[PDB]
This record gives sequence, structure tokens and C-alpha cells, in this order.
Amino acid sequence: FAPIPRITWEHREVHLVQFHEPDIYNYSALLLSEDKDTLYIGAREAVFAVNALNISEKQHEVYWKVSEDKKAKCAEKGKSKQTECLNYIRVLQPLSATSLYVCGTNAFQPACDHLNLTSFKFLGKNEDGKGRCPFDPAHSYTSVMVDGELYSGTSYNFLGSEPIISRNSSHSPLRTEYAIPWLNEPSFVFADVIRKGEDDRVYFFFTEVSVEYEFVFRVLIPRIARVCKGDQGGLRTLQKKWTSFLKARLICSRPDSGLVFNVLRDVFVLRSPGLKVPVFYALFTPQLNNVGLSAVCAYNLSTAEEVFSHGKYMQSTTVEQSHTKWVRYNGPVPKPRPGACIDSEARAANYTSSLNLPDKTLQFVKDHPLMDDSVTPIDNRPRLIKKDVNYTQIVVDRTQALDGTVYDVMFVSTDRGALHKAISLEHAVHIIEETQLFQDFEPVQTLLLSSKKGNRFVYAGSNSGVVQAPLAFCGKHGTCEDCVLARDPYCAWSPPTATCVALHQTESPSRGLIQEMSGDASVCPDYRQHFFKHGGTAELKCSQKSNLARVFWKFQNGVLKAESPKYGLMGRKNLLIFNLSEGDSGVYQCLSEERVKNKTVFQVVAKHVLEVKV
Amino acid sequence: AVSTVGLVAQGLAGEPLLFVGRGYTSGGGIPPITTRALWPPDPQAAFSYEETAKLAVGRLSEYSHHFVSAFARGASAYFLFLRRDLQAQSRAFRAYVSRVCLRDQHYYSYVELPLACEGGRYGLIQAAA
Ligand SMILES: *[C@@H]1O[C@H](CO)[C@@H](O[C@@H]2O[C@H](CO)[C@@H](O[C@@H]3O[C@H](CO)[C@@H](O)[C@H](O)[C@@H]3O)[C@H](O)[C@H]2NC(C)=O)[C@H](O)[C@H]1NC(C)=O
Ligand SMILES: *[C@@H]1O[C@H](CO)[C@@H](O[C@@H]2O[C@H](CO)[C@@H](O[C@@H]3O[C@H](CO)[C@@H](O)[C@H](O)[C@@H]3O)[C@H](O)[C@H]2NC(C)=O)[C@H](O)[C@H]1NC(C)=O
Ligand SMILES: *[C@@H]1O[C@H](CO)[C@@H](O[C@@H]2O[C@H](CO)[C@@H](O)[C@H](O)[C@H]2NC(C)=O)[C@H](O)[C@H]1NC(C)=O
Ligand SMILES: *[C@@H]1O[C@H](CO)[C@@H](O[C@@H]2O[C@H](CO)[C@@H](O)[C@H](O)[C@H]2NC(C)=O)[C@H](O)[C@H]1NC(C)=O
Ligand SMILES: *[C@@H]1O[C@H](CO)[C@@H](O[C@@H]2O[C@H](CO)[C@@H](O)[C@H](O)[C@H]2NC(C)=O)[C@H](O)[C@H]1NC(C)=O
Ligand SMILES: *[C@@H]1O[C@H](CO)[C@@H](O)[C@H](O)[C@H]1NC(C)=O
Repeated sequence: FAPIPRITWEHREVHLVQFHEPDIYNYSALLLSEDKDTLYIGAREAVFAVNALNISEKQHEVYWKVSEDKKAKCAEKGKSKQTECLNYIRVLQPLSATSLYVCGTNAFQPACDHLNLTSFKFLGKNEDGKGRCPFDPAHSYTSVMVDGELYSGTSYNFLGSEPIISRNSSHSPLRTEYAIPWLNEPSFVFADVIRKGEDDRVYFFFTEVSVEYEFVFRVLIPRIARVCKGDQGGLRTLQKKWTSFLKARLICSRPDSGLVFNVLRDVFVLRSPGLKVPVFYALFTPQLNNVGLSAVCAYNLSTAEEVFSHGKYMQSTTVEQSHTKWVRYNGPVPKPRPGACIDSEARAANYTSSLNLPDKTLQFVKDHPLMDDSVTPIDNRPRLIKKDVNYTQIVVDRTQALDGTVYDVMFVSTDRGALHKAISLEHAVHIIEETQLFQDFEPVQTLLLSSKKGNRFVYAGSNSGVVQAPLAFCGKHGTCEDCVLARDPYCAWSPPTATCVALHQTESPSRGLIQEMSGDASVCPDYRQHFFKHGGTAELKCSQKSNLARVFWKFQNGVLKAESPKYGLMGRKNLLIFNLSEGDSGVYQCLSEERVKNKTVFQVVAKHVLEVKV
Repeated sequence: AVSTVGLVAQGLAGEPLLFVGRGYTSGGGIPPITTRALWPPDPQAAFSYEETAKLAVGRLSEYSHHFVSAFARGASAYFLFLRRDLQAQSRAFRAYVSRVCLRDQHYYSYVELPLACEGGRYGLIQAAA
């Protein structure tokens, strides 16, 4: 299990910019512009444009509030008039340079519209968002705009009994089948297009009730799925339906410890400036006995692609003679491959679209959407497993250290408004710091990263507002030792400026900078006076930031024992000399000790010169 | 070897509708009960249900419908059939009566009642009039 966050930053001790509109709640949708300087917020009954560099600067505002006759219609359907019967923005996507595509629950009448960016006024397109947007603010939902066409995963109805992964195309509308083999009680988590003869694919991530597994209760299972951008459906069968829909198990577990995380919470696509293949960073929690635990598994796209392209499918079979069981299909697979895209191979066999695929192949995919092979993580284990924390959303920044060693920086939000910064150091997790983003411990519902030159920020939304944080707080570190010991690839010590700087931001010289991810503060170069009355009591204040260090006191060059009657420890860090007399005068030193590898790192926290009067 | 039942009715505009009780056939993943238009705006689109006008059942092989009769009374279409009672540990085949509003195009009003004669001593329904 991952250790405790090395340093805890109170909302008070760091520079965090906040945004909220009075009487406006549920800041669940976040979208930043092309230029990255304008962040758009989708809340309950409102859409805003804020300066992404200072979220507190409100630029534009637009509302989409529900009428009383629509609220009462919703309430008459036994829903909560002042809770669920309101317009929760669920779809906030780029449409053009001059517009956004917006959908809201709208007292259970999913409605879509175009937000005119030049005016920040809605165009009144008033489209029926049934299938595109959920009815209930409680229902799961995911959407990705690909080539001005919305690819959405949510419920097709009011009750949330009909799930749907569909494309609102207008030219070629396509949707999933309303069948258990296709989708079995899913809870949508994330979707994105993975761009390139070879066609683009639109991946979907969700948790659904498993068909392959049987246990005491119904077992959930994380799913990775994909569809082909060029899909047009089948001609005779799969009319207006996906022909390219294949899914597989997403497995996040440490078995030598019986830890299985079968509930997917978030998915982030690490788009490597260097690496040609994207890495999905997926966030999971266990369905069973969650108390709570969180795990972060990283999946190489190539792995998943290997399953969808060459993996054996699963067959459903009748078993004695009213039951259905699912097993590996070892029978003959049709050609062209069921679920495959219109690639170079297909085009050679005179196949231009799904509309001209053989009925043999189309029937196969319709009856075999599920793959036998699981999609496994890189190094076949989670990147991080944490206890006593319920992680909510994830973002990852691939950063180059001073050394040139590349670290994948994990920003993980909690259900209590906190953000953890973690890196997988040499075969062990290091949680650099934790920051309390929300003073009200509101769970971070959404998280969004901008790693772009200048505007390097993380944006977190909750029901109470939005928070803007940098990727590091290098300046909070006082000494070179403190700067190095942090083991943050973002932070380096600058001897000329006598400040711990943010490497890859500051205008300090690279060649003349200090950073050691080993934590060996050895690479570094290197008195509060008091006058108290006789008989009186002294409180010598001492504090440090490491949650992984312990402090001890020293008087007259010896390790002082804070025991009654002469001594006491107030708050485990502040020394208390009780009965002051001639001999108590002199130097009192507060020291810290923290283990890095095998070695211990002692640091002098406080220096005190106590003088007792006569 | 597998029965199909039908019922010709009218829509709200007097248009001709056909209610179908298609029993499960071992591809046949077709909904067990549907409302298909007999003569729509495009006559080439006849015998099609509106994607909404069906009884979506997720595990047809398990329920294994066996239709007997379909009929109407008042503003309702009724269906007589056998299917496995999966609520029972026995998962044994049981006789049922089914009812949907003639106007209901989403099968919202659809309701099933088990039939008993006498306390299931004669469990299998064969015919009715
Ligand atoms: C994600 O999965 C892909 C799929 O294989 C990984 O890519 C491949 O990794 C192998 C392993 O070495 C590469 O093979 C060889 O690399 C050595 C190293 O220099 C080279 O000397 C050999 O001649 C050969 O090239 C293979 O080329 C490479 N292919 C691609 C497209 O990347 C990828 O590394 C995985 N990424 C992660 C983070 O797991
Ligand atoms: C949107 O944001 C608002 C802002 O907090 C959320 O409001 C909160 O709603 C919950 C209920 O869902 C309130 O909890 C209470 O639950 C008990 C249990 O029965 C009930 O008896 C109480 O009357 C109350 O409803 C919570 O107090 C309330 N917060 C505030 C400040 O009023 C809202 O739930 C969010 N909606 C979504 C979809 O996230
Ligand atoms: C989007 O909003 C802009 C903002 O007004 C609209 O711009 C006006 O467009 C008309 C022509 O249609 C011009 O005559 C006005 O002078 C424009 N005013 C401004 C301030 O630019 C634009 O038309 C809107 N787009 C749509 C589709 O409604
Ligand atoms: C969602 O589907 C609707 C259904 O057609 C699309 O609507 C058309 O939109 C185009 C402009 O993009 C208009 O020229 C057509 O006249 C519209 N037709 C109808 C029937 O609405 C809509 O654009 C789709 N939206 C997205 C984001 O894909
Ligand atoms: C982690 O999240 C779980 C829920 O997923 C929390 O468990 C709930 O805690 C509340 C607080 O009293 C209880 O009333 C609920 O009954 C609990 N539900 C379950 C399923 O246990 C858990 O406390 C959270 N723990 C941490 C460390 O975040
Ligand atoms: C932007 O941030 C600065 C930093 O303190 C603040 O002084 C200024 O008022 C903020 N702008 C707005 C509109 O809040």
C-alpha cells in the first residue's frame, strides 16, 4: 500500500484561486478553450466563462433555468421539485471556434442547445437530448465530441432502465442493442477518440454487472470498449446499430494480497509528447468490502488493441436448460473479422463500409460483443494502491526531471475535497504532497489538467464551486535539504536566488541547479531568543511539514526526554519547561528525523536561546 | 414446431396495427411481443415496430415463450402463453395472461398475471376462446 502524503497543505497555506456563483451549485462540467486561457464551467442551471489564469475573474455568464410549470410537471412524477427537477448541465463540448454544444437534464426532459460564444447566449435550438443526456442528475453519463458528432454513453430513458452508447450523427445515427450481452446495467465513466487505411476508434469505459462471473451477489466488472469512427451500421441486420462494438474486462488487482478493484471511477489518457502509444490511467475502487480503498492502474493502448484485434471472443451457452453461462469461443471466426474497422484488408476484398459487410460477420459481432481475454495493466499490477482514501478523479502529467528521468505525475482527487500528488519512484509509491482544495470537504466530482507552457494548472469541480491549483508549490520549501527531500520532479533548488524553484518554469540556469530524486540532501552546501521570569513556564514552538518525520528536543547537546515534572510536550512538537531556574538557561534545539531509503535525515527545525531572569 | 400469435387492432387514428406473440426460436433474438404497423406512410416500412413498441426481455432463451392466443377487449390487447417462472427456484413453465393498452406504444402499461387451474394441477394452457 502507498504511504501517507509526505506534506499536507491546508487551504490557508497555499495560493488557490476559487470560483462559485451565489445560489448556483453542482459545478460538474469543465471545458477549457483552444487558447487554454478561458475555462468554461457547466453548473446546475448555468454556464460561465472564466479567466483560466485566475478562475475568480468571471468573464461571461448564461443561465438555463427551469419554468415552474416544468418543475411541477416533474414533481407530479414523484421527483424532488427543488432537487432533481432542475437543469443539470451534463454535456459541455466544443462545437466550433464560435460555439459549444450544451445538454442539461432539464426536469427530466433532456434538452440540447448551441451556446453562441460571441454573445454567451443560447441559440434556442431546443433539441431533444434523449440518448445524448441523462434525465436524472443521479444517472451516469459520458460524452466525446468527435468531428462535430456527439458520441455519448448514458441512459436512454427516465428510469434509467435502458442504457445506450450512441452517435447523434444526423447522416448516420448509430446506437447499441438493448441486450444484456451488449450492456448489462452499465455506469458510464469515460470516453475519448484514439486517432490513427486504419480508421480512428472511439473508446468507452464503464462498470456493468458481469455475465462471465457468478458469486454471492451480482459482480460488477470494469469494461474497456471501442467503436469505429467510420461505422454506418449493418444493411439487413444491425440497421442503425454498431457493427464495431467490442468490449473486454479491465483488470485492476494484486492477487498475492486478494485485492480486486472491480469498480472503475475515472480514466485519463496520457498523450505522450515522446511515446507514440497513449497510456490509459484508470482509477478503481472495490465493489466488495470498500472501506475505502483506491487503486490506480495504467493500461498500454497496444495491449487493449491486441485483445480487440486478435483475442478469442466469448460464447453464451444454454446450461440445463434454463440457465446461461459464458465460455471462451474456440470455434470458427468469420472473415472479415467481426467488430473490426474498415481497414486496408477489408478494402482489398471490395468492402468500403459496414453497410457492405457479410451478414455472417455482422451476426457474429451482434451475438459476441464480449472478448475472452482481459485487458491487463502495464507491469501486470496497479501503479498505486491506497487505504483509508476514496479517490474520485485522476489526471497525469508526463514531466522530465533535472536528470532527464521521466516521471508520470498522478494528481488524484478525494471524496473530501483533497488532491494528492503521487509518482511511482523506484518500485514504490511516493505521495509528494496533499492539498485541501475545498474548505468544505466537498467531493471532487470533476478534474481537468492544463500542462501547457505558462498556464500549468489543475481545475477541480465540486457541488460548492471550482478550484484552480498549480502543479507544484516549490516556493513553500525553505532550505535546499527541504527542497531536495520533497522528491518532486517539478522542484529544484536555486543557490543564486536562495529559493526552491519550479524547474521547467523559472528563468534560472539548468546546469547550476540542485535536484536528487534519491532524497540525498547531501548535494546541498549547508536563534529565536527568549527571556522568561524565574519559576515560570516556557513553550518553545517548533513545527515542520513532513507527516513522515518525527521531532525530538535537545538541550545542552543531549537528547532531552519530555517527561513530568520538569518537561512536557504540547501537541507532540512544542517543548514545555515547567519550573524555570538558573540551570534551565541556554540553547534548546528541535530536531527532525525522517527515513528516505535505509538512511535517516536529521534536520534542525528550531533553534532557541532561553534566558531565565532573577 | 414454434407458434406465433397475432391480433389486428387500430391505432388512435384508425390505422391498422398488428400485435405479435412470437415464441422463442433457438438469428432469432426478436422481442416476444410487438406492435407492428400494417400500412404506414412508407408502405415499404410495413410490419416494422417503432423500436419502442415492444416487450424488451433480456434473456429470451431462459424465459422460452410459448404463445397460445392473442385477443382484444375494450382498450386492451391480451396474450395467453407459457414461459418459465424464473421467480420460482423450480424455474418450471407456467401459464400466464398478459395485458397492454391498445394505444401504448412503449409497452408502459404491460402487466402479467399467472393463471391457475386449479392451483396449477393442470399447469399447461392449450387453447382458449
Ligand atoms: C506499450 O506497448 C507497446 C507494444 O509493444 C510497446 O512497444 C514496443 O516495445 C518493444 C520492447 O522493446 C519494442 O521492441 C524493441 O525495443 C528495443 C529497445 O531499444 C529495440 O532495441 C529493438 O530493436 C526493438 O525495437 C518495440 O519496438 C516497441 N514498439 C512500439 C510501437 O513502441 C511500448 O513500449 C509499451 N509502452 C509502455 C509504457 O509499456
Ligand atoms: C447539487 O449540489 C447541492 C449543493 O450541496 C447538493 O445538495 C445536497 O443534497 C443532499 C441530498 O441529496 C442533502 O442531504 C440531505 O439528505 C437527507 C437524507 O434524507 C434529507 O433528509 C435532507 O433533507 C437532505 O436532503 C444536502 O443537505 C444538500 N446540501 C445542502 C447544502 O443543502 C445536491 O445534492 C447536488 N445534486 C447532485 C445531483 O449532485
Ligand atoms: C452569434 O453571436 C453573434 C454576437 O452578436 C451574432 O452576431 C451578429 O450577427 C449579425 C448578422 O447575423 C450582425 O449583423 C451583427 O452585427 C452581429 N453582432 C455582433 C455583436 O457581432 C451572430 O449572428 C450569432 N450567430 C448566430 C448563429 O446566431
Ligand atoms: C444531432 O442529431 C440531429 C438530428 O438531425 C442533428 O440535426 C441537424 O443538424 C444540422 C446542422 O448540424 C442541420 O442542418 C439539420 O437540418 C438538422 N436536422 C435535424 C432533424 O435536426 C444535430 O446537428 C446533431 N447534433 C450533433 C452535435 O451531432
Ligand atoms: C470511503 O467511502 C465509503 C463509501 O464508499 C465510506 O463508507 C460509508 O461511510 C458512511 C459514514 O458513516 C456510512 O454511513 C456508510 O454506511 C458507509 N458505507 C459503506 C458501504 O461502508 C467510508 O467511510 C469512506 N472512508 C474513507 C476513509 O474515505
Ligand atoms: C485575480 O487574482 C489577483 C491575485 O490576488 C486578485 O488580486 C484579483 O482581484 C483577481 N481578479 C478577480 C476578478 O478576482
